[PDB]
Amino acid sequence: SQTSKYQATSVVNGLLSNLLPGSKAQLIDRNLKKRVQLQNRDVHKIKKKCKLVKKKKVKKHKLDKEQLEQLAKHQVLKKHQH
Amino acid sequence: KKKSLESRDYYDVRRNLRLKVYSVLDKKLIRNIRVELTFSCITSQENEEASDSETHTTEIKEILFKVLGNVVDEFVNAVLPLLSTSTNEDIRYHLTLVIGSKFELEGSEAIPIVNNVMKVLLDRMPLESKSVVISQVILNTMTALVSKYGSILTQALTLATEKVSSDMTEVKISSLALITNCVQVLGVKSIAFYPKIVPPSIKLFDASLADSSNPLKEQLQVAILLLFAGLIKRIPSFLMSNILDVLHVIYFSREVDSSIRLSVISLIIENIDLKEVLKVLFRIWSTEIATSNDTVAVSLFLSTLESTVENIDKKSATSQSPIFFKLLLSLFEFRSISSFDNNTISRIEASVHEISNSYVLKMNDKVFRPLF
RNA sequence: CACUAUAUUGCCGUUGCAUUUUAUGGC
Repeated sequence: SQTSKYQATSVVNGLLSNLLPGSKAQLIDRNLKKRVQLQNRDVHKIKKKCKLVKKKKVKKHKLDKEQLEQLAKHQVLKKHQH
Repeated sequence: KKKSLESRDYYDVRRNLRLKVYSVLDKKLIRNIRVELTFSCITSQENEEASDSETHTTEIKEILFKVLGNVVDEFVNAVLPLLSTSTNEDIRYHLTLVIGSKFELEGSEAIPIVNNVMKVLLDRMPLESKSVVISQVILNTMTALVSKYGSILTQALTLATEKVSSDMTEVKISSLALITNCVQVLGVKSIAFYPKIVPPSIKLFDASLADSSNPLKEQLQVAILLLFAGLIKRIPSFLMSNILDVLHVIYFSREVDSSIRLSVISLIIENIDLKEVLKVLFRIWSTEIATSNDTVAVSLFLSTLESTVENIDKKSATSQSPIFFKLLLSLFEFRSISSFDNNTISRIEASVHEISNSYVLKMNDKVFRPLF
């Protein structure tokens, strides 16, 4: 429930700086060895994408609130000069 | 809203709340503000009664959204003197789950507001100690605040997380305090609280080894591995000789997923001890990482060898060459000792022969004559 | 080759089980 949701939230917050996804044992060993080759990923690029998205939402909220404060200053100067 | 709550159709009340949200959603209250303490307390009592009535679910969420929009200066100054005045723990937990989301959307200008509210949140975390849900919510909120950003507040939050981690002995509280210690280690990687990684290994890794299916090891061991890797990534040379228990936990972490464990091993490989890994891998290769025989650390032992054999071997490895060929002899000798899945043993022997060929290419002419 | 051994149709309409089974007609 909420415990599992907060646990997954803290896990994803910890792994946000990890950027990872989420019996034929010779095949398992070879797959785990080739996963070291596949581990040369574009995690810096996807982190730049997420950071630019966060910067975009931050600039959007800051510009909207600053325009709201400008309208507040216009209304307060209007009600003052009245 | 309190009159409707003291009265309590339900869909009629939900339509009344949705009409209230569509009527109220502001800048009128902002132009009234910019008396003021009375307006803060009035909107705070309005929000507290709103959460007491709403703690048609989307209509209640829209009503709470209008209340949070009209009532993070206002959201911080309302709860800063009313974090104790929020009476019920359910209303307190809902207010804490809303306050972090409303606060961590915009920042980087007003540091001192959070820097003087962090002591208040840490005192609310120390006072509300018998409410584990509020404790974990305060842990997540303080970790997000330290990721957003104060030395006294940093030390207070770090000490509260260390006390919530060392004597935790509870699954969710320990996992939440480990995240707070991890985010504090990312923010202020202080040498103080030295009893941090030595407590985390022998506490959490041994607890995850003792609890097989009772506790959430899929929620515990991954965060334990991320904390153990982040501590050594922050303080590199402070754990340049204490890396063996970290590698043991990251290798024998059967609860940790494959890509997460491989990424943690790669981070520990590109981390500290560029020469002191050859004196470190031999004890695990002898005793620890070769007695499992359940493929888990068997996939990673040759990878941990190949990391220092193909990314770190140098003149320091030529100076420490005796333990290198010693580990090569032990690996080439342990083939019949690894008495399970002989085709995979031949695959691991091929990998050991390739890593031994890389080590022989790294070893020079005079350095390997007694080794010959 | 020796191993390791991993445990009816692109869509739509059908006989028929003591899940398969089975031959039809729309793109």
